[PDB]
Amino acid sequence: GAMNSSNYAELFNNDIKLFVDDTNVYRVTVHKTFEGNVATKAINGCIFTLNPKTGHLFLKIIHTSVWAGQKRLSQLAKWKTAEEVSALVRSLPKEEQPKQIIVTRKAMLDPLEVHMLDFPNIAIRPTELRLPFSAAMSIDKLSDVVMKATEPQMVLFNIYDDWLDRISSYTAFSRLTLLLRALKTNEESAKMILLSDPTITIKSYHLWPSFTDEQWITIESQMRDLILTEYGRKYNV
Amino acid sequence: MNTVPFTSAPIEVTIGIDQYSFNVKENQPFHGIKDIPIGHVHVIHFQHADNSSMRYGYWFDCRMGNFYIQYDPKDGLYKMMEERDGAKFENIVHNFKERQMMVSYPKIDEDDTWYNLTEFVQMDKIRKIVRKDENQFSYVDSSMTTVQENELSDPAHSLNYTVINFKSREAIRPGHEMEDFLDKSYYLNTVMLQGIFKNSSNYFGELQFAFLNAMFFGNYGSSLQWHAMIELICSSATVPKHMLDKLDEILYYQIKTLPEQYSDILLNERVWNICLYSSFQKNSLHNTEKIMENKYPELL
Ligand SMILES: O=C(O)[C@@H](c1ccc(Cl)cc1)N1CCOCC1
Repeated sequence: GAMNSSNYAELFNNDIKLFVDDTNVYRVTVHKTFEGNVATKAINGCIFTLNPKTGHLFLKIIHTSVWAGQKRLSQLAKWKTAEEVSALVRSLPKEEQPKQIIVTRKAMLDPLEVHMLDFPNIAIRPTELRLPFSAAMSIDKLSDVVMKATEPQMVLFNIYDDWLDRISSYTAFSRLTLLLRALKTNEESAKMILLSDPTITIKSYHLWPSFTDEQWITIESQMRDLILTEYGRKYNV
Repeated sequence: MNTVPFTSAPIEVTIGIDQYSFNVKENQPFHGIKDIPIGHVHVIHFQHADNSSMRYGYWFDCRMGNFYIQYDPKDGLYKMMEERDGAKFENIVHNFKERQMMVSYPKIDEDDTWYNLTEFVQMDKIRKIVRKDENQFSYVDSSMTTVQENELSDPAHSLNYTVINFKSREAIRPGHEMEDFLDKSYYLNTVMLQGIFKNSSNYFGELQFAFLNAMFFGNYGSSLQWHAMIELICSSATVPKHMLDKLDEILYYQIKTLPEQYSDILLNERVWNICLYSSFQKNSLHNTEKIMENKYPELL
């Protein structure tokens, strides 16, 4: 069935699962042609495949060459995503293969299901959560590796840095979704919050700054205020 | 012309034969239907006046034997049987005709409806979908399930239609996932037509048989099969031209014959809107689209 607020703790149990977000696979800039028509130019994209329990992020970089000479790119993008996820599962040892794959957008269900016919025991599920994974390209080090890529490439990250040494997966995912929701609602402000204090640095092998437990509470509170601020700016409340 | 005599009519029942329906009262002096056109399969079907649960009936071809109906008070239904003694059968039929106890099959001469609904239906193929090999006729009813329904429970009483499933390894070639899911031509032409059915005529025979079981018995699994076989053709970008033109004729006569009052349960809104307006063959079913739009515009 579909994943939602009631079975939310299922994300952090011991059954391997992956979230797949395809919202940054096919990315374009829209522009005017010399003749005054409109055209698109693709830029590099990425599939965001995440184990919410461990923080392991399988970032498949989608190079613009994969669109060359193809039609109906937004539809192809869903099937290309499904093909790459299937190839990732086949590459993993049996005991690391997921038992469930949760897609963040319902249009991914049929493409992924068809590509995974060989894995009838892997459940493909939608979700009613509105997860902010599109904002992954607001993380500077992920954006940088995507834009610099000159060929298809898979890059592995832990999107929780070392947090699981100190907090639970449930709390780590809550933090990540709050960070990503903030970066999605007001990227500039969110980044300002995250970096205002220059004495707190991002280790070379990490994505986010090395906050103490106390400083994370402060940060998390600032991100809530940002989200509430934008919500009032938007709705005039 | 041929005859299906009845031993008697002990219980009140609506008897239908092909697309026709009529009433027999409890212990009315009824002894069968005569003047049945040779050359076609036929279906004789029943709905008891006192329990409309279970429509049931028999597919048969009079060229294959002499058949009659006899009520069984233990099992509670009108049963078809074969009479092997041909002299006895002619004698029985001649006497009931002389007593004019047989109702006359009302085949209007201008009418090709039954031919058009059964053009590709052959008794030998019916007998593979409905397995009961000691008889030359085939029993079907409201509640019988299909092989595919039982996969998702008595197998002996099942409808063994050809399983169609658009998200199955049979439908989808490894490495052509997107191609094959969006254009079913491989599955239609190589898997089904070349591989399983051998030719378009056997494919159309199963499709027509499925429609007729849906309409006459309200058999839900047959309705599912009829729609699946339509959608497989309509969702294929490459279909022989002769199949498309025939499909349009087939569906036209099926829509024309459908009771208006049953359209709500026998017609799947999604399949028909997809086939007529979205599919590859959206422009290849002119007659079917015209009748659907004039007769059931609500569905669309
Ligand atoms: O519809 C018809 O033409 C006749 C009819 C149908 C089937 C048989 Cl085998 C015989 C006669 N009906 C009779 C009852 O109701 C009037 C019409």
